[PDB]
Amino acid sequence: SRYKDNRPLNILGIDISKMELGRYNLFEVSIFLQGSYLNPFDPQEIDVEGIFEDQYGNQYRVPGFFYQEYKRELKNDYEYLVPVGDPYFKIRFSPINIGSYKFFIKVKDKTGREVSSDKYTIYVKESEKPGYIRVSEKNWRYFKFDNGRQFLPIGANICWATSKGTYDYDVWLPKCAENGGNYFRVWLGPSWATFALERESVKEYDLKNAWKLDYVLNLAEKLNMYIMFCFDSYNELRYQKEGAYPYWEHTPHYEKNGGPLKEPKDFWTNNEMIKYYKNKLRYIVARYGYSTNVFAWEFWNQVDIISPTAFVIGEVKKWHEDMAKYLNSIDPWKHLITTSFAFSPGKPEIDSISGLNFVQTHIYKSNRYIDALLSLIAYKEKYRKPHLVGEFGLDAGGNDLWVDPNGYVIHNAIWTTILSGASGTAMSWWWDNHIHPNNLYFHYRALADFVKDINFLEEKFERLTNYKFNVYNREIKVIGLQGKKYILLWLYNAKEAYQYKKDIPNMDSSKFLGSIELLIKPPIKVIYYDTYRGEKIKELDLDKNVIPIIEFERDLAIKIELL
Repeated sequence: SRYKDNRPLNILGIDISKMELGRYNLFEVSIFLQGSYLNPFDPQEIDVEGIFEDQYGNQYRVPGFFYQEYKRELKNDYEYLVPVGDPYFKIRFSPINIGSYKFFIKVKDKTGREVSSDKYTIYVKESEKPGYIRVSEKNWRYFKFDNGRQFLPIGANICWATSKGTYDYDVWLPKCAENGGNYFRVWLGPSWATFALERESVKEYDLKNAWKLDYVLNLAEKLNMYIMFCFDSYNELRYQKEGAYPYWEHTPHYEKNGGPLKEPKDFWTNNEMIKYYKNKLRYIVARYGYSTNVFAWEFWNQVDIISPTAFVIGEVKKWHEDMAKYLNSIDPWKHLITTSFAFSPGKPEIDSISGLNFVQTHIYKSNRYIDALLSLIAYKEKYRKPHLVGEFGLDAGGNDLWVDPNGYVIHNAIWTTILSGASGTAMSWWWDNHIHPNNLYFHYRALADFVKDINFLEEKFERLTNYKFNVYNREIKVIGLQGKKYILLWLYNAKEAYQYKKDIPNMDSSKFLGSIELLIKPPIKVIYYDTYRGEKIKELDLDKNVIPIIEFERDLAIKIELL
């Protein structure tokens, strides 16, 4: 209990960030106090709250959180954080309505004593921010912002940094954002992770790592990127002898390391662990919940491959139901909630829970992965909620980077997923050793420029069917969406799409390869699109349902507009 206090509860100071701000922007209160508490991360020891009310009478109860300021520096190849000042408490709020708000601070400590502040008034003006990310009510396959515009996630996993820490995100995030990226995922466990909150303990949270997460979230805010926060990874509950990057023996949850658990199975039902996990969720909501740049709360990375001694499907299901209910109940902004599985088909008993707002797939497969992605997307339509292919790669032991230095595998997956009805792109691994050094961002820019001007929420898109190729010299296949106004096609050569040795491909718009006839009524306009240069190649008006296919090397995109 390094942060204990033993004085009569009193507020000693309050600082307010701004008195006027824009819709969905951060309003931050700093509270200096003394009191009696052993653990500032435990609301039973000290409970700080901000009570906000808009001019319509809506009220928000925002938990406060313990904070230490740091100043970052680089010591050669590692980030080092110098503490600045004493730690204190903060409230972070975001107004969803414009107009006036009133608020006050309340504090209670373990003695039962309570103190509070006077009431303060702030004023909120309109802003450009679209709001929080929600499931679309118009098409359950997709996400929207509160303002009704679509959110199509385009990005990759960017889950931790090197020892350079936040300085790596300074490099990776602007490059992603300038190439159409609006999404990434970070890990808040296991204890070695850049943003690990449970670093030394499951009862108290790491203020340096939390500060790094603030920094990265603030950078996302500047770049219009949206983050999935993964709270825990399976490694925490996997024994050394089980392999697959196990970490039980080193995790703070284990009794050997000061935690409450004798074995990982007890994580789901141990009363002390559940209490501390709820405190962690409260801390996460308090510190990050204000942010519209939090796309989703993800409980687990690959919960199915915790130790087999610990995976009890009914208990894991009940825990997800109960924690989703708790997290929603305390999150004033009701961010989306999900969880993930290593097994590509997932676990229906958990994926079907109403408290999980969207489902995911992880898949690492080297052979015929285009067909595997299409099959999994078709299958998970049964859930009638969005589907994110949250991890994707070859099954090559991490050698994707030397088998496919040009990123054709990523290329194939992002086109396949977004034109098959997934909520966004397949999310690659290998951000640090492949995507960045091989400069693969151009693949995402080309795809973003092809999709961004169509409202997917309103096209009534369906996986393409009812087509017939007429092609003689080759084996061409298609992944397609058919909508009320647009038909989006991705064509690929089955004999070239899975070979990765050659340089970037061309196309010849003066030469005819074959045709594809579709069940659509002319007249139509056809745009042919180079998926590597991200450029329109040719445009053609037609009064039949027969689309000529121009010569191309590897793959080609076609945008058809019904007139």
